[PDB]
Amino acid sequence: MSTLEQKLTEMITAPVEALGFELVGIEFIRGRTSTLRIYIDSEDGINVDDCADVSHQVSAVLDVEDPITVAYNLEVSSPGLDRPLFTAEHYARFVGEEVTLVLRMAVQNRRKWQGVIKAVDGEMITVTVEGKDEVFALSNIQKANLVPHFA
Amino acid sequence: KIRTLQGRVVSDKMEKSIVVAIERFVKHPIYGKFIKRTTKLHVHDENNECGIGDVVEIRECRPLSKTKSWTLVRVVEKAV
Amino acid sequence: ATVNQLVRKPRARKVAKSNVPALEACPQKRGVCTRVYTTTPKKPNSALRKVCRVRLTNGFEVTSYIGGEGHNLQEHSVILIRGGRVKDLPGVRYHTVRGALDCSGVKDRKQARSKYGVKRPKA
Amino acid sequence: SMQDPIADMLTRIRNGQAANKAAVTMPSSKLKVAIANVLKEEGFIEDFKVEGDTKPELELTLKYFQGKAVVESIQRVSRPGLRIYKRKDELPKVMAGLGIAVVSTSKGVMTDRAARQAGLGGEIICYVA
RNA sequence: UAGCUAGUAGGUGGGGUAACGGCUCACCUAGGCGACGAUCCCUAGCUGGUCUGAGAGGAUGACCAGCCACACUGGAACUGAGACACGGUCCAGACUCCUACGGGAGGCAGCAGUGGGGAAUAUUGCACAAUGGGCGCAAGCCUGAUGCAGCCAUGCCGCGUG
RNA sequence: CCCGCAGAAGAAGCACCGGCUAACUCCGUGCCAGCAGCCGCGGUAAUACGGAGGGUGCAAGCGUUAAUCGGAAUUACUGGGCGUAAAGCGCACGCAGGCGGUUUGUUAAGUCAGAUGUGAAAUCCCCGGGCUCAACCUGGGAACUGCAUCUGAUACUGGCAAG
RNA sequence: CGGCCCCCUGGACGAAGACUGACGCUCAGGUGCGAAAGCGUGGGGAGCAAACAGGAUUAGAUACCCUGGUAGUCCACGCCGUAAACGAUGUCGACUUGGAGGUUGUGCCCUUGAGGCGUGGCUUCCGGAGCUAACGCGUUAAGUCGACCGCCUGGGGAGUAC
RNA sequence: CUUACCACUUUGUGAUUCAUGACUGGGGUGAAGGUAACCGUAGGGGAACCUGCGGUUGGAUCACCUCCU
Ligand SMILES: [Mg+2]
Ligand SMILES: [Mg+2]
Ligand SMILES: [Mg+2]
Ligand SMILES: [Mg+2]
Ligand SMILES: [Mg+2]
Ligand SMILES: [Mg+2]
Ligand SMILES: [Mg+2]
Ligand SMILES: [Mg+2]
Ligand SMILES: [Mg+2]
Ligand SMILES: [Mg+2]
Ligand SMILES: [Mg+2]
Ligand SMILES: [Mg+2]
Ligand SMILES: [Mg+2]
Ligand SMILES: [Mg+2]
Ligand SMILES: [Mg+2]
Ligand SMILES: [Mg+2]
Ligand SMILES: [Mg+2]
Ligand SMILES: [Mg+2]
Ligand SMILES: [Mg+2]
Ligand SMILES: [Mg+2]
Ligand SMILES: [Mg+2]
Ligand SMILES: [Mg+2]
Ligand SMILES: [Mg+2]
Ligand SMILES: [Mg+2]
Ligand SMILES: [Mg+2]
Ligand SMILES: [Mg+2]
Ligand SMILES: [Mg+2]
Ligand SMILES: [Mg+2]
Ligand SMILES: [Mg+2]
Repeated sequence: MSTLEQKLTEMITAPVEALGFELVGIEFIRGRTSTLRIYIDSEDGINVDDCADVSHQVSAVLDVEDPITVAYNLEVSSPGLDRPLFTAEHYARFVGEEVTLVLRMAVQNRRKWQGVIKAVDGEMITVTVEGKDEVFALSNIQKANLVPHFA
Repeated sequence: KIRTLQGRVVSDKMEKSIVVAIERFVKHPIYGKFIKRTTKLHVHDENNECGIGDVVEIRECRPLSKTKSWTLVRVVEKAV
Repeated sequence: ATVNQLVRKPRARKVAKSNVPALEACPQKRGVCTRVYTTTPKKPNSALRKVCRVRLTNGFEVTSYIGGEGHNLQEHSVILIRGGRVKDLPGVRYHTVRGALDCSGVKDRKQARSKYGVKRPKA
Repeated sequence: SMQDPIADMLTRIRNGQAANKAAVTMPSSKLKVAIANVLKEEGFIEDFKVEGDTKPELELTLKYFQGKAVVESIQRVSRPGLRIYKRKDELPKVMAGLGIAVVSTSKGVMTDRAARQAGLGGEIICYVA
């Protein structure tokens, strides 16, 4: 369940857009060394020094509004070559790039496929796997990461 | 006078041949316990004369089979 | 115990693996950074552990600690890591070399200049 | 079962003079008397003797100086488990030569100092300081 | 990784080789080999040595010297004293190359050097004066062996910066 | 290689200074950060972070990383353990194996002694020689602990024989 | 291993000889035994009792308690082969201060009961030297030695995966 | 010209593997109360915990503010 993730996103939205930076990548996982990862999509360049200014800003706001069942283990993070994209704005910008998508209720021939984006819809994405463009409903997809071509 | 070596016969089943296990007792490289080391030497025995388990003297010659390069000079004991 | 046992089975020399596998005995191994990120220490302390995610030339993808400050690195930067590890942060067994060709050397350093490539000040 | 007389001869001395006994007895044999005499013939024991007919008994007299045992450490080196032989040049030393080592050279059992003079190698029986 | 093996263990006869010999054939026998680790898979050129260590050891095989194996990949012999031959031959293959498109040519793990790989490693030098090697009566010719130089704080040793 | 010339004239740096470990103060600093091989360091005073002075160490180098051995007796042959710290099989029998009372004789395998052969050169080591010294090169030796063979020796081990 | 009795039989100990003549010790592999629970088949069936059944008692009865109660517990014959199967101490031998006991022998001698002397085996407890990190062990050693086997190598991961 | 040999090849037929990769065994996982500890096993079952049998004693928890010879 969202652990007030939208509320946390609202809490951390004000600092990320405060120093002007751009928010993607909300994630948290409790457990041993429970940790959350916050991504700043800096067009200029995600230097850890630029991240440092955002990180002090987000920790200072976070301590007064400490998250429920979330420890203070934030990872102010550059969205790497394999950044994970969840919104349709991404795939929109990520026009013709491949992505690997896994979904919650796994079934025979589920949409666990990796392929290039050809079209973008608010609740659906078209992505070329199986050698054909196919419909993907991000409604059941809880994890999906943009892939660079590699060896 | 001549290089010669004595061994007990493991087997004589081979036609005109014998299998001889010769024992050599050695200081051991790391520790120093003298352990017996045996070689399954193939030996040319004429006459198919010897018997399994006998003790016998042997001398080397020009190779004679794929595996036999030795022939027997004489037998020491008998009547095993 | 008894030598008779040792001759049956000698003292196996206790094997010992290296603590820096992604190096493969090369004293330095370049790689391209993939995503940089700072992480927060637990409640009692506030700090920015600066570490980055790097795929090695040989496909060994690992993270490398970013020492110093003023580094202008970000994704696709092509840096050079070396041996050594930090006790406080687990999972980091490698540190980059400050003053690498991609790395911009830490500015305003007047001491320990060999550990950052900070050249002798023109003076 | 018992698999070494000499070891049992030695410890009987060790544990013997440990209990500060006067003289310890054990079944005799050539090697033993051969061994045993070398001690006295070196001054390690007072004296020894063989008693009984058709029965082997060795009774050797220990010695104490200033209320202290004259021998203090005695170690059988060549064992029935692992045998030990040393060439003449390589005959060991006990406490930098203060101690004596019993070596069974081919000509006769004797002290390693005599064996070096005789230029002969032998099985190292045991040590004694 | 516990069984392994039928030319397999041995014998006769023939052939075969410079020579011994299942080297190979014909037959004969049914053996031989393995817990003293066969077999199998995986790793690896070996040694003098080098490094470390008080020693025993441990690690190592860069340079120099000895031996081995390899020469695009696979296969084959020919010639010759010696080759199944790095700058020899043939076949197959890949690749590169030339073409008149019909076919052809090619083999830097010689010396330099390029590309690439990589944390990273040099000159497309001089000379055959010396030692060597080839051929030759010799003269002499040839020699990226070798002698030298160039490059590099890579190392050791020495010296200065009063 | 020598001779001449001019003139201090053309030629010092890296690391470290809490402990381990030689070498300390001052301001910064505010858990910001940094520092880190570890233990640990840091707030209103921080000899452990930054800077300055001062000092230590080396030195045309000094450091860091890799890497091997050492330290590590931490695979303990030399040279460890196994009542409770890791470690005696649930117990027994028993083949192979390992080991074996006591006396004499024989044997000579073990073993020891000697000898001969071999153990390439270099390398190592000794004693030298040569480069102005040194590295380096070089003479001689030692050494190469091994192997094989012949002669031996017989206490012990083994074998054989009898007890 | 626990009523009594019978039948079958293994092992220990002592006394006193006689007898063979080192025929020994250990044991990888190897066989065998092996608490309880469980399994197979057939039993059997009092008591007891997992589970289960009911009664009692809070978000919820659940657990806690009753009252039941099946399997099981027993037998037969198979199978399993593990237990803090522990003395947390492998087996065999020899040696080394004492005191207290129990227990089973047996010699001697008092008048024998008794009692006095002995001399064995097993066993319990203190404690000397010793050893041990300490606790402790200490002639039944965890002491001084021997022979052989098993076994350990930071914790977790894990006696798990394959 | 043909025979034997045999490289490459091809066909199937397998194994051994090496990866890629869809899929699944599992270390971590986001109150009424009755309390010696344990071991082997069985059952309850989310599992744990408790219970059944038999065995063992190993029959208590906890701990943070400086010196030169
Ligand atoms: Mg900051
Ligand atoms: Mg023939
Ligand atoms: Mg080589
Ligand atoms: Mg080389
Ligand atoms: Mg020819
Ligand atoms: Mg040629
Ligand atoms: Mg060429
Ligand atoms: Mg070249
Ligand atoms: Mg490159
Ligand atoms: Mg030419
Ligand atoms: Mg130089
Ligand atoms: Mg520093
Ligand atoms: Mg060691
Ligand atoms: Mg230990
Ligand atoms: Mg315990
Ligand atoms: Mg334990
Ligand atoms: Mg046996
Ligand atoms: Mg024997
Ligand atoms: Mg004997
Ligand atoms: Mg030499
Ligand atoms: Mg020399
Ligand atoms: Mg000189
Ligand atoms: Mg004898
Ligand atoms: Mg039962
Ligand atoms: Mg309950
Ligand atoms: Mg039943
Ligand atoms: Mg067990
Ligand atoms: Mg004991
Ligand atoms: Mg019990």
